[PDB]
Amino acid sequence: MLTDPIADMLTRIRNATRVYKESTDVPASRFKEEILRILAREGFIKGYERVDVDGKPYLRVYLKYGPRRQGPDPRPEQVIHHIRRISKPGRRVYVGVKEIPRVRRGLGIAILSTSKGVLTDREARKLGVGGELICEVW
Amino acid sequence: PTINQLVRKGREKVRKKSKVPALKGAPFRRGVCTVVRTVTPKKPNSALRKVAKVRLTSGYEVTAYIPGEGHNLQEHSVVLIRGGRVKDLPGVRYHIVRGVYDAAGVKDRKKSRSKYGTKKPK
Amino acid sequence: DFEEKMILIRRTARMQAGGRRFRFGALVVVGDRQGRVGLGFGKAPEVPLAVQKAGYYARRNMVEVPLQNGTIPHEIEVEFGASKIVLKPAAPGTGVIAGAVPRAILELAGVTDILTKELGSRNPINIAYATMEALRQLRTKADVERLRKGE
Amino acid sequence: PKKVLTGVVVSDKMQKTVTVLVERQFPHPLYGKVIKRSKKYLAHDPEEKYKLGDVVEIIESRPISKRKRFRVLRLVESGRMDLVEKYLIRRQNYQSLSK
Amino acid sequence: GRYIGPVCRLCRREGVKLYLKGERCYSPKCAMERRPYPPGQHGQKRARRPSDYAVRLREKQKLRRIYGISERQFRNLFEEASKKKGVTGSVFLGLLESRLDNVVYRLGFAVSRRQARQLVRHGHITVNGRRVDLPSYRVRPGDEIAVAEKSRNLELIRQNLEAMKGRKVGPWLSLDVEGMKGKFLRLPDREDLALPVNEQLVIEFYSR
RNA sequence: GUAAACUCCUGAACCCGGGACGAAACCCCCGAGGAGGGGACUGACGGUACCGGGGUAAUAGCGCCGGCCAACUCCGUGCCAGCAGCCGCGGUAAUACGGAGGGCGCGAGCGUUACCCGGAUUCACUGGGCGUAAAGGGCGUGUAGGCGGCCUGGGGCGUCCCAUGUG
RNA sequence: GGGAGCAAACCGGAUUAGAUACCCGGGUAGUCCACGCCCUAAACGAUGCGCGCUAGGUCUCUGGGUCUCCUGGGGGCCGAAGCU
Ligand SMILES: [Mg+2]
Ligand SMILES: [Mg+2]
Ligand SMILES: [Mg+2]
Ligand SMILES: [Mg+2]
Ligand SMILES: [Mg+2]
Ligand SMILES: [Mg+2]
Ligand SMILES: [Mg+2]
Ligand SMILES: [Mg+2]
Ligand SMILES: [Mg+2]
Ligand SMILES: [Mg+2]
Ligand SMILES: [Mg+2]
Ligand SMILES: [Mg+2]
Ligand SMILES: [Mg+2]
Ligand SMILES: [Mg+2]
Ligand SMILES: [Mg+2]
Ligand SMILES: [Mg+2]
Ligand SMILES: [Mg+2]
Ligand SMILES: [Mg+2]
Ligand SMILES: [Mg+2]
Ligand SMILES: [Mg+2]
Ligand SMILES: [Mg+2]
Ligand SMILES: [Mg+2]
Ligand SMILES: [Mg+2]
Ligand SMILES: [Mg+2]
Ligand SMILES: [Mg+2]
Ligand SMILES: [Mg+2]
Ligand SMILES: [Mg+2]
Ligand SMILES: [Mg+2]
Ligand SMILES: [Mg+2]
Ligand SMILES: [Mg+2]
Ligand SMILES: [Mg+2]
Ligand SMILES: [Mg+2]
Ligand SMILES: [Mg+2]
Ligand SMILES: [Mg+2]
Ligand SMILES: [Mg+2]
Ligand SMILES: [Mg+2]
Ligand SMILES: [Mg+2]
Ligand SMILES: [Mg+2]
Ligand SMILES: [Mg+2]
Ligand SMILES: [Mg+2]
Ligand SMILES: [Mg+2]
Ligand SMILES: [Mg+2]
Ligand SMILES: [Mg+2]
Ligand SMILES: [Mg+2]
Ligand SMILES: [Mg+2]
Ligand SMILES: [Mg+2]
Ligand SMILES: [Mg+2]
Ligand SMILES: [Mg+2]
Ligand SMILES: [Mg+2]
Ligand SMILES: [Mg+2]
Ligand SMILES: [Mg+2]
Ligand SMILES: [Mg+2]
Ligand SMILES: [Mg+2]
Ligand SMILES: [Mg+2]
Ligand SMILES: [Mg+2]
Ligand SMILES: [Mg+2]
Ligand SMILES: [Mg+2]
Ligand SMILES: [Mg+2]
Ligand SMILES: [Mg+2]
Ligand SMILES: [Mg+2]
Ligand SMILES: [Mg+2]
Ligand SMILES: [Mg+2]
Ligand SMILES: [Mg+2]
Ligand SMILES: [Mg+2]
Ligand SMILES: [Mg+2]
Ligand SMILES: [Mg+2]
Ligand SMILES: [Mg+2]
Ligand SMILES: [Mg+2]
Ligand SMILES: [Mg+2]
Ligand SMILES: [Mg+2]
Ligand SMILES: [Mg+2]
Ligand SMILES: [Mg+2]
Ligand SMILES: [Mg+2]
Ligand SMILES: [Mg+2]
Ligand SMILES: [Mg+2]
Ligand SMILES: [Mg+2]
Ligand SMILES: [Mg+2]
Ligand SMILES: [Mg+2]
Ligand SMILES: [Mg+2]
Ligand SMILES: [Mg+2]
Ligand SMILES: [Mg+2]
Ligand SMILES: [Mg+2]
Ligand SMILES: [Mg+2]
Ligand SMILES: [Mg+2]
Ligand SMILES: [Mg+2]
Ligand SMILES: [Mg+2]
Ligand SMILES: [Mg+2]
Ligand SMILES: [Mg+2]
Ligand SMILES: [Mg+2]
Ligand SMILES: [Mg+2]
Ligand SMILES: [Mg+2]
Ligand SMILES: [Mg+2]
Ligand SMILES: [Mg+2]
Ligand SMILES: [Mg+2]
Ligand SMILES: [Mg+2]
Ligand SMILES: [Mg+2]
Ligand SMILES: [Mg+2]
Ligand SMILES: [Mg+2]
Ligand SMILES: [Mg+2]
Ligand SMILES: [Mg+2]
Ligand SMILES: [Mg+2]
Ligand SMILES: [Mg+2]
Ligand SMILES: [Mg+2]
Ligand SMILES: [Mg+2]
Ligand SMILES: [Mg+2]
Ligand SMILES: [Mg+2]
Ligand SMILES: [Mg+2]
Ligand SMILES: [Mg+2]
Ligand SMILES: [Mg+2]
Ligand SMILES: [Mg+2]
Ligand SMILES: [Mg+2]
Ligand SMILES: [Mg+2]
Ligand SMILES: [Mg+2]
Ligand SMILES: [Mg+2]
Ligand SMILES: [Mg+2]
Ligand SMILES: [Mg+2]
Ligand SMILES: [Mg+2]
Ligand SMILES: [Zn+2]
Repeated sequence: MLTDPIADMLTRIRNATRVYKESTDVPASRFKEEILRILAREGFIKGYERVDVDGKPYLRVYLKYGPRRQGPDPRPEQVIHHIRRISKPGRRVYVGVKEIPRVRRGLGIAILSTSKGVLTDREARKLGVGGELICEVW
Repeated sequence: PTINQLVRKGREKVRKKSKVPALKGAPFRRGVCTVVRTVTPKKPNSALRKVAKVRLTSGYEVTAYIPGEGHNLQEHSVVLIRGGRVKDLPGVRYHIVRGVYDAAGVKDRKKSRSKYGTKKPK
Repeated sequence: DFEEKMILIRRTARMQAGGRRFRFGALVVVGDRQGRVGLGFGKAPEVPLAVQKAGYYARRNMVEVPLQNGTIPHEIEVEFGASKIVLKPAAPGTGVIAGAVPRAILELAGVTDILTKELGSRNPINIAYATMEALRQLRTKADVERLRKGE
Repeated sequence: PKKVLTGVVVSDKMQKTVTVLVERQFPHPLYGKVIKRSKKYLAHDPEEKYKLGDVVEIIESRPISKRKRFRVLRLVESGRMDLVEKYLIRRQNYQSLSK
Repeated sequence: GRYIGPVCRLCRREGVKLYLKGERCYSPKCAMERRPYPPGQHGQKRARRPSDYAVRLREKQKLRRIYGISERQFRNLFEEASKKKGVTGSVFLGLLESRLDNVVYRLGFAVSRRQARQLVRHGHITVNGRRVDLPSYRVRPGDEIAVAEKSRNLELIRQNLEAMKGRKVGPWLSLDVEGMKGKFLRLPDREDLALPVNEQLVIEFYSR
């Protein structure tokens, strides 16, 4: 039935990266695109494209990964060490401009859905607006 | 427990109970001795300790310890109760305040005399 | 060469007909106070030999620390299975506020300004490992934009 | 000023009066989750023109009776028994609680 | 009421040389250099490993003994040093050297930080042409810390000030051996001060 | 333990002289009973604050010293007397009882009891859990409630920004 | 209402210091059926239900398809990552 597609997607990106997949898919959505756009446009994923799976609209997300490491377990670096949905359906999270988190002292990001559109944490403070704290990445 | 569960049932506020019902939440409680005695201590240790039942102005009747070597409490001695458990003596929740009322301080004691109502000597 | 210091020493045991033979444990940190830090744990039938072994094993497992002027680049909530620790940066003149363990580590790390808290198990040994793995995961805007570079 | 709110009529049995049920929502003080809550109001209807299942707008007004302190302002949309049923069913279940 | 009593025992405990007294502490002993070990029946016994608390404590008491100031006062400052924006560590030292009785010592008018207080209470001091006897006084920047009118001619004052000339003192201080005046140029500074105490240690101690 | 004595230096207390601010308006003439101007009265505190002169070295306690937790030795005592916030100490060799020496910590205060928050991340929103440690309902059906897929448009309740009022 | 076998309780034998038991010889309610109550359990995977996502190897039950195999639905084991 799916309760929340967004957290699913984030989870699909998360479980994908843990194994170092080249890319995975996820059902299409105007909204989901925006999250990927900002996600890739911030250097977390290579990009995406509206692929097709049995006439079913999906968005194939191309993953990014660090270089190989030295020593035991050359498990490469992650480009997304931490992805997590904030405002859940079980409890929506809305914020005023002031409240927006600093996320990992600037290093991190945090998508917000707002009446200006979807935009990262710094962007919100930039054009001075607040909205649903969708999630955050770093 | 899901947020919704929390919205409904909520969290259970702790509430603790007074380790010492000296009543009135008072720091001290006057009372009259009634059974000056001598009880054996708990399991690990051994040495007949000095205790006394007291009828308090708070209505209750409780046992309390007598600090220091030797004392001067008889059946009708008035005394001031301090409160402070004794791991050795099960059931004793209070302490006699030496040097107040019919309670006498320790005779000829140089160290920590304050904890026993003993003036400083010459 | 480096500043040597240990968190704890402990005597364990092991039953055996007629009695109980002992070993000693030694949790030791080593640091330059400029970035290099490491932690070792060695066991040996006597204390001194135990501290030495710990000192040795310690000098092995080293790690750099991206100190941004006495402080840390960014906070982190690393959980070492049972134990959990939280590092968090702070302005100068704050000092290192932490438990006996991370205190010993962060100090030899050349850190001087950072607030912390030991949530979960307080076990020294695991709290130690937790702090290490914690530092091992710190990053700077460099390494970061370096990964979001992929050039 | 002179507060005004919207709700469905859930009673018309009274003379020149109707009971209006108004919901309202707001984030939980400690848990955030937008939670619902509602309340019945006795409204003054000097013609019983408004009937069961009507969604309306009642306005803070001069005291008409012990409980009546709002006059019905205007009909929002007629016929919505579906909502009335929810409120009536909510009641029905109360029977299944006592002992 | 301040310390009073055997001070050189402090020299010995903190292990460091505490320059409280005048001549002596430069002679062949601040008490030290004859008994570098701590007081008491022991002291000269195999020293015991010190706890984090031992350290944060002593390094704190060492700074307090230095200014020979009360615990209540010392503390009310540290907290006041926190409210103020600016490195609380250095700032706290800042509020310390701004302390009047101390100004008098750093301006050389007195042989000791303690005889400095004495001179102060007895009123031998002035600040912008106004007598002051409260060692506590927070000396603002740009203040005529001069000797009292009456006080000028006096065995000690003359003697101390006499000995003082030539000896350039305090980067943030301006001694005028002429009229026996002096000025609090500005709040001191991190390196302008030198003291056997890592201030960060005191910060860590007052976290508890 | 520079601790004392001793040497020198300053001068709390005490004595003497001076001695307030707080008090300008009411009221009275000039003007007009207005605006303006001018004139005078009133101090409980108090001979107090404060200024000036003379001027004596001039109270120190209380807690603690086994680990937490800064601070160790001698003697007495022998599961006795007693200690104790928890862990625990005492049964001839006690830094834990009692005294002393010394030490540590605060200081006109020091300790004790009571109470509140903290630590307690141990009611966990921040920020906890439920295979074996406390914890999944014996299993279903279903009511209210809570929650809900992709696209287009209207409204703008939630949400968000601004100004303004209030705070 | 039914009652062959078995069998709490019960009686006897044995064992033992005792044996109100384990073993033996007997034996009733019950166990069986109808209708109606009772509603508990180590009612245990000691693991709530639904959905999506994250290596594979092998074993088996059952469907579909020209079929050293491919593709659904169950039942076990071994085990990536990961969790503990
Ligand atoms: Mg779409
Ligand atoms: Mg959250
Ligand atoms: Mg309740
Ligand atoms: Mg207690
Ligand atoms: Mg009394
Ligand atoms: Mg006393
Ligand atoms: Mg070991
Ligand atoms: Mg070796
Ligand atoms: Mg090795
Ligand atoms: Mg983990
Ligand atoms: Mg592990
Ligand atoms: Mg865990
Ligand atoms: Mg910490
Ligand atoms: Mg903690
Ligand atoms: Mg609102
Ligand atoms: Mg209601
Ligand atoms: Mg009425
Ligand atoms: Mg009426
Ligand atoms: Mg019923
Ligand atoms: Mg009920
Ligand atoms: Mg009933
Ligand atoms: Mg009833
Ligand atoms: Mg106080
Ligand atoms: Mg004068
Ligand atoms: Mg604090
Ligand atoms: Mg704190
Ligand atoms: Mg003499
Ligand atoms: Mg002289
Ligand atoms: Mg003389
Ligand atoms: Mg004079
Ligand atoms: Mg006087
Ligand atoms: Mg006079
Ligand atoms: Mg006069
Ligand atoms: Mg007036
Ligand atoms: Mg006038
Ligand atoms: Mg008047
Ligand atoms: Mg006239
Ligand atoms: Mg007139
Ligand atoms: Mg006038
Ligand atoms: Mg007068
Ligand atoms: Mg008078
Ligand atoms: Mg006079
Ligand atoms: Mg004299
Ligand atoms: Mg004297
Ligand atoms: Mg003298
Ligand atoms: Mg004492
Ligand atoms: Mg104490
Ligand atoms: Mg000790
Ligand atoms: Mg102790
Ligand atoms: Mg201690
Ligand atoms: Mg204590
Ligand atoms: Mg005896
Ligand atoms: Mg003896
Ligand atoms: Mg002995
Ligand atoms: Mg012994
Ligand atoms: Mg002793
Ligand atoms: Mg002593
Ligand atoms: Mg105090
Ligand atoms: Mg007190
Ligand atoms: Mg209360
Ligand atoms: Mg509490
Ligand atoms: Mg705790
Ligand atoms: Mg606790
Ligand atoms: Mg609890
Ligand atoms: Mg806890
Ligand atoms: Mg809560
Ligand atoms: Mg827990
Ligand atoms: Mg269980
Ligand atoms: Mg179950
Ligand atoms: Mg159960
Ligand atoms: Mg059960
Ligand atoms: Mg049941
Ligand atoms: Mg039904
Ligand atoms: Mg039902
Ligand atoms: Mg529903
Ligand atoms: Mg939706
Ligand atoms: Mg809905
Ligand atoms: Mg479309
Ligand atoms: Mg849409
Ligand atoms: Mg359309
Ligand atoms: Mg819409
Ligand atoms: Mg709106
Ligand atoms: Mg605007
Ligand atoms: Mg605003
Ligand atoms: Mg406003
Ligand atoms: Mg305003
Ligand atoms: Mg405003
Ligand atoms: Mg205001
Ligand atoms: Mg038959
Ligand atoms: Mg029959
Ligand atoms: Mg039968
Ligand atoms: Mg049979
Ligand atoms: Mg029979
Ligand atoms: Mg027979
Ligand atoms: Mg039998
Ligand atoms: Mg037998
Ligand atoms: Mg028998
Ligand atoms: Mg029988
Ligand atoms: Mg039968
Ligand atoms: Mg029966
Ligand atoms: Mg059958
Ligand atoms: Mg039949
Ligand atoms: Mg039949
Ligand atoms: Mg029945
Ligand atoms: Mg049954
Ligand atoms: Mg049950
Ligand atoms: Mg089973
Ligand atoms: Mg399950
Ligand atoms: Mg399931
Ligand atoms: Mg395969
Ligand atoms: Mg096989
Ligand atoms: Mg088949
Ligand atoms: Mg085919
Ligand atoms: Mg099955
Ligand atoms: Mg089966
Ligand atoms: Mg299988
Ligand atoms: Mg594994
Ligand atoms: Zn000296």
